[PDB]
Amino acid sequence: MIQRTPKIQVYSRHPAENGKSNFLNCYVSGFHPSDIEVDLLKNGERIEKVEHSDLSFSKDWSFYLLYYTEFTPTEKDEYACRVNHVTLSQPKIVKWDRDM
Amino acid sequence: LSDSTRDVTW
Amino acid sequence: GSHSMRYFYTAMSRPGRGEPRFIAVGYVDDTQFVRFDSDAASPRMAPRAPWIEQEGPEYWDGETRNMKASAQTYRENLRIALRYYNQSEAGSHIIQVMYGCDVGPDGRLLRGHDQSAYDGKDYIALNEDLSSWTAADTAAQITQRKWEAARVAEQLRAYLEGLCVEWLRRYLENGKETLQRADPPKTHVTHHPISDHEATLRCWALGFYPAEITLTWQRDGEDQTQDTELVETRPAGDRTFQKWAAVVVPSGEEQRYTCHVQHEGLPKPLTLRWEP
Repeated sequence: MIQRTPKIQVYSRHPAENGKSNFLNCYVSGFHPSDIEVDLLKNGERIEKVEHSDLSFSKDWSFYLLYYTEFTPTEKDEYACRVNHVTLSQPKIVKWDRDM
Repeated sequence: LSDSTRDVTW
Repeated sequence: GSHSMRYFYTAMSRPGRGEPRFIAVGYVDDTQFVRFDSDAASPRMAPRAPWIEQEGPEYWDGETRNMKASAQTYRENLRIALRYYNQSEAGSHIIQVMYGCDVGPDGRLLRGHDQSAYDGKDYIALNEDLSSWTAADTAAQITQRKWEAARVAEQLRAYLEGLCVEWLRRYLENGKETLQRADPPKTHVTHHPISDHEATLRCWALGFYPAEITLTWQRDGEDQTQDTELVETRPAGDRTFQKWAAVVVPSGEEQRYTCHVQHEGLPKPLTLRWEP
């Protein structure tokens, strides 16, 4: 069968301001089949209690999911999203860039 | 409201 | 303006790991309002929007019973599909379904939908006439034959023209404060040098609803479609959406670039530039 690899975006709900609470988002989309593993990382460490949306899909039948967690960004802390899918040999890691 | 009018199979 | 109600079913087989998972979600426009997951501890149709909570026990029980029945149906459909494609019982497969209705400002049916996919590819679709079918291959033609004999399209049409529209109008009225409110984008342009002679201009749109938006870069008034990096519109998590469009420009030519933003929440299209 045909498989599609996930697009990944890491970003915040609101513009990032050090010390101000916010939401870290990892939006994965355009993938098929639906089984996927997503972790939100803080300095290489997996954040517990990360919630996610209900599985839905686009008009081209590809799935999308939003994983999110509340967080307070700082200058020192580094955040990332780690995604595994059948289309990926190894877990893909995308670092949070505050300007994208 | 979902469609109940479903037991229709392929 | 116009509005849509849409239901999305996903049925995922997983041999050796129990019966196929059935997940259903319901949307009005870009707002999810119900969900069902057969893997939940207590599978029920559950609210996901505040305006659906006022519906009574009869509603939720009825919807839950529909979702369980549907789960059974598509669990059967996965096996049937195994037979139609000469596949083994050892593999994992997916059926997806989307159906629903579009209504215009007057609340009258604009059009109906009932389309399905198998393993990510088109399988069968109800045509716009709501009376005939389009089958994507010879397997789906069997289903087509079966459904033509059973006049399934007439039942679907009866739903899409009747209950679908009426309940959509009901939802539109109960959730009017949000469903009938467009939030315009907050827009701005950022500038990041990448070298001594090139810089990235990035046009941001934030916090808009619904998701439909157009962001375009123009150079000297000419569309830069093939040179513009456009990210997929993404959910912020608070019902609103985000998007940006970027272009790489020669240093000293930034002011020859204008970003154009179109959104339902805007009285007129917006034009903006980098403001150093």
